[PDB]
Amino acid sequence: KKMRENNMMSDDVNLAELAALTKNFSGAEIEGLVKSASSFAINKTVNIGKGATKLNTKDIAKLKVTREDFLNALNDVTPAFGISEEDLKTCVEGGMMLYSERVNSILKN
Amino acid sequence: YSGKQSYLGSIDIDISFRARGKAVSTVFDQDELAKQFVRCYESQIFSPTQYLIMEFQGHFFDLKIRNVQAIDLGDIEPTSAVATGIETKGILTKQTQINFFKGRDGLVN
Repeated sequence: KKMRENNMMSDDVNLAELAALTKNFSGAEIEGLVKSASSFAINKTVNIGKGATKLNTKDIAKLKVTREDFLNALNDVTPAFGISEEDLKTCVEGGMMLYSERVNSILKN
Repeated sequence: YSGKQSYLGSIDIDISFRARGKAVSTVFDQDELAKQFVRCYESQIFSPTQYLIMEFQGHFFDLKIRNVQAIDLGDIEPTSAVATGIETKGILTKQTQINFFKGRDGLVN
């Protein structure tokens, strides 16, 4: 809320899409997602470890969390209850090929 | 000696109380400190770890230049890496970015 109303959020992010992507997230992990996205957006300026002094008014006067930051953040926070849909997703890793029509019929059934 | 980097781009100064018993809760303006620094010492050569005694409104402080960045005239961006080595030296200018940090004692507010 404050992020948006202080003109600190890009115009690209679509919250409906994000709400659709986070399937089994509970209430206490969306906060982690926001924190991780903010950390990603912040790390592009300070460059902690490689070299300091890059913090200057120009870089910090246009901070804006984009959509790519959230997608990157989706690789750090992981559900704790949605741990069995991943296994189902790994069982069809070889991919589906419709070598015939009986396959389509059974799927339709 | 330097060839091109003859001016001071960014200078970091650690500020400490010379006398521990003279600690004052007065609010020190960093802009005034920089203005006094430029006003009293102009076109001087300074190197990292060099010490100075500053008299500001009757208060005596020990200043240690923790790091220095040397830049050449005409460099729009400070792409030069900030050097902590005593080899680097520069000439003070009325535009050098002066960053003040707490001294190792950590008493100056």
